[PDB]
Amino acid sequence: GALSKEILEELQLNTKFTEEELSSWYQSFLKEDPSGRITRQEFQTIYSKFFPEADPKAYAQHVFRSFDANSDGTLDFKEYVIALHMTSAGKTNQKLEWAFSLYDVDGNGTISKNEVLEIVTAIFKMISPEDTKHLPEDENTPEKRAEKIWGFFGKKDDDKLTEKEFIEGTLANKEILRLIQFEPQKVKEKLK
Ligand SMILES: [Ca+2]
Repeated sequence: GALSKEILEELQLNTKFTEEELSSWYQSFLKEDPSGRITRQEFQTIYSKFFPEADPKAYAQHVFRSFDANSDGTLDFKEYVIALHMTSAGKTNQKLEWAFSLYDVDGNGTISKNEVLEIVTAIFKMISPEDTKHLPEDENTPEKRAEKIWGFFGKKDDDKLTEKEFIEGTLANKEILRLIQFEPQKVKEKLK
């Protein structure tokens, strides 16, 4: 029941659901997954089903990991609902702390150049083959996009990017926001 309250607590104005609606979704969730827990592979299946034009396995794995920096174990209903909101609802700039957790692949508290490339590659694979030709030349491969992000942050190859700086840059430089953007529809849309 009151798992819905803590979901609302953590999404706040990001929510697309009332407490009653979340409880309804939860009861349906329990019919299909009675433990109230979903594994990474079950989570990946949701994205595979709903992004048929793409190759969403890596993306879904990184989103799952954003909760804990762990590929093992499960998400509960709260984390599952929050995950779907992060990928698919609301405004990117209301998600910046979560975005830091997405990009900090190993969970060590800072983002490295390789981590940016890993996440940018996973997001890139969410784009349909048809759409990637609308990409600007200097943003049309994962390497180009990740290096542009790293350059906008003023970083050398072995530098570390902190949460403070990530939040600042993603707020202030709209090119950084556009390039780190992780919601597939928003990448698609801005492209078009
Ligand atoms: Ca890291």
